Amino acid sequence: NDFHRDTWAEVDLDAIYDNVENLRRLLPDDTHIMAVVKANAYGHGDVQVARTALEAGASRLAVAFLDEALALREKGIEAPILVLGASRPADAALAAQQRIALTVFRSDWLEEASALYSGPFPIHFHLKMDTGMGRLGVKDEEETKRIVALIERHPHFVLEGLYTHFATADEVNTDYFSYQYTRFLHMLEWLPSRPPLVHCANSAASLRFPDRTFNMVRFGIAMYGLAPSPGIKPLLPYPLKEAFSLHSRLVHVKKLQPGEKVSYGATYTAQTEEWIGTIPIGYADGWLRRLQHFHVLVDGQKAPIVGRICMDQCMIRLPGPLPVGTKVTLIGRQGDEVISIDDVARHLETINYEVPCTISYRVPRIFFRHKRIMEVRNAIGR
Amino acid sequence: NDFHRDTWAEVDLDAIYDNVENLRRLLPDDTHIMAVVKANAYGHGDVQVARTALEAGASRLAVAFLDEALALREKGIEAPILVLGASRPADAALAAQQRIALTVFRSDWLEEASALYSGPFPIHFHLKMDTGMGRLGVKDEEETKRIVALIERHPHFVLEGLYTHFATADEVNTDYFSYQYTRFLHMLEWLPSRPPLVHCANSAASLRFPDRTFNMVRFGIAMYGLAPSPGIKPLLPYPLKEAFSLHSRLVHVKKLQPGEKVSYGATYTAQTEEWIGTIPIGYADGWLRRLQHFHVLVDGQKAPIVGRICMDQCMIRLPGPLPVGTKVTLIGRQGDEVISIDDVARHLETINYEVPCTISYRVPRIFFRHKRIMEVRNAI
Ligand SMILES: Cc1ncc(COP(=O)(O)O)c(CNC2CONC2=O)c1O
Ligand SMILES: Cc1ncc(COP(=O)(O)O)c(CNC2CONC2=O)c1O
Repeated sequence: NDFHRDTWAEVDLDAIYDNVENLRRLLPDDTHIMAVVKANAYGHGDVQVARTALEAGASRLAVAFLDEALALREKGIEAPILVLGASRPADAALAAQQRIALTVFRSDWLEEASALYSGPFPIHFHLKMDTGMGRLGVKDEEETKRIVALIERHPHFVLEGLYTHFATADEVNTDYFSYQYTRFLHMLEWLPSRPPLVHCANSAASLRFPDRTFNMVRFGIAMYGLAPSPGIKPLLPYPLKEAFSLHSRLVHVKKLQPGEKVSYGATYTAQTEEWIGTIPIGYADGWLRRLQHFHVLVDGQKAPIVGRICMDQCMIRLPGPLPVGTKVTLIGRQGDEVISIDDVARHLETINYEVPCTISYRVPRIFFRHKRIMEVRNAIGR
Repeated sequence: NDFHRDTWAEVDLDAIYDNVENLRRLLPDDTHIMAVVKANAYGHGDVQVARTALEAGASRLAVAFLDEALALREKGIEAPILVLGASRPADAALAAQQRIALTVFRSDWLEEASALYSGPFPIHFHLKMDTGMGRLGVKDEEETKRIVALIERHPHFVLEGLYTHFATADEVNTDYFSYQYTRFLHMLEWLPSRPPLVHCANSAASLRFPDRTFNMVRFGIAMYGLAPSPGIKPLLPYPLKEAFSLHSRLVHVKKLQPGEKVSYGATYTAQTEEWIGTIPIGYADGWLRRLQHFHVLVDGQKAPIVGRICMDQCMIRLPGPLPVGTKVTLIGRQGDEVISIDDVARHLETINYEVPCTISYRVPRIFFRHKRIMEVRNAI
């Protein structure tokens, strides 16, 4: 695959292998790892991360909605995939044919699906319980038993799993975590029998309490080498390896005289004789306008973004006359200096999860494995 | 195509057709309209918009970088395309072969392209001048002459046009605008002969000063029915139709008791007996976390997003117990109420340009033309 703009993101797949393998070491052998690659693997490349995670010890994959699961199938992934979110009852036949497990949390969904499906493939369900997140999931005993009965009555419906999700597993203070875990324990007793897969842990819960994970963990953010929250960094068992880096190159260089203005709204004004560089990356690439007072790395040094950010490019003050084509690093390391996703996140005033997800389809992803380039993936490519 | 999640964007091509045809009426027969269709047509869909604009009166298209132009070509667009940004001298042969015009602003670029390309297709260049924007462009007299000379000197290099871009055309205060307009008229004299296409205007300057747009207007944001700025709104010649809307459906409804918490960090606490709905859209869809206190529309009413926004989902406080499957409009009209992209931008503390751009590849686009569903575009 190829790309024709000097702006690209690099994804280090060795880092992803390490982050997942260290977890395989940490957890009991009887506990499986479900790698969650929703949102195109948190903006890292769905099938590439999936292939790598399965190599390091993962056995299942999790995705947010049906299309994401189907896309993984079309690219040759044969491992089990669980759709964590909602789906249409009409799509039950397609899920069953493609061996995609579904999350279920209401009986009226099942009422509706028994009526539209009748074999021959089995559909594996994972009952979702709401123990305090308030998102999706059952909350009463009458509804829990209704779902289980409806599943038991259809010969092609199978209850393969049961799970919940924590809202504060990444907080140093475990008070709410405890209420939720205890509630899950109370809620599991409402089932006539334990299905084979009971899971509740996300990255934070499984890295902090490996013995409290039952038989399957849903590993996300930590797989990419990003800490679940600033709170728990020191509580992490093994060092995490950041996998995403973002780069560009100088396409224009020029010296300004005192008084000349730069960019939209002509916000910036040079005061001495300064060198301004232009890079081909803007907000349509996920490098949002709010980052106008941030900086990038040029030739081992910090250089500020100058003026407002444009849709496809932005300007930065240079230390002096640098050659056109000089590599600029937006996220990553250049010498002794480094800009991490948490740094960008802080400036954007968000969590690290939101940063790689926002780097758009427009930006090519170059995959590295064994310290060498594996493949290039340009979404708007030929 | 089709999609398997109840979250989708709707693009009204009729709106885009009207926005272009009205300008086509407002401008002189001699003047071309170059529809700016970069960034997947500002998140509206590149081919679908390019095609609609050409039908409405545009004769040319403009893209940001080479990959966006090659993408239009591969989808059947055969109209002229100008790359507004930079490209590699080594890709000039590809641009030529695919009939893509390139922006040029540095003499060393040409010197390099010349050594690499010998023929046989001609390459049409547009000389970009920097008149106070500080982005791309030539600034001195002898750099201009060197570029012109390098082009004149090569058998397959053709200078088809030259242009500049205004930094403050959307500003009521036209003082920096007049400085740039004047600088341009002056720099045009460093050229021996005025090329066939001279352009300077973006949506703002073309709708504000249509006669001072030489013979080609680059039409962007206004094509999509969005004003360049809130200040320019009551100075525009015709009403713009908004083309983009975003929708979802309730996938869960439940009643919460007081003291019960919602979402990450448990930052929302139910105070009364509330009905809470879950919709399948989150920040990976471009519905950023910062929209946490914003109102969406459900059943003709404003309903707040309650608790933190997740990667693929978020919750809202419902007026009452509504059925699962109820349509929620995030951007658009629900009977009496409307949420415009300008409203979303206000809350995100940005400009409308950024909003449809941010809604991701994950969200399907459904197209309407002649008041009927024309096409569905699902990226994954
Ligand atoms: C049901 C479920 N399990 C596991 C995960 C993995 O979480 P981590 O990447 O922190 O290990 C998620 C992510 N869902 C997200 C993430 O952000 N918002 C969400 O709804 C999830 O929804
Ligand atoms: C060279 C060029 N011409 C015309 C346009 C159209 O602008 P309008 O949408 O206001 O009519 C743009 C968009 N450039 C933008 C828009 O936002 N940031 C940019 O760099 C452009 O870069």
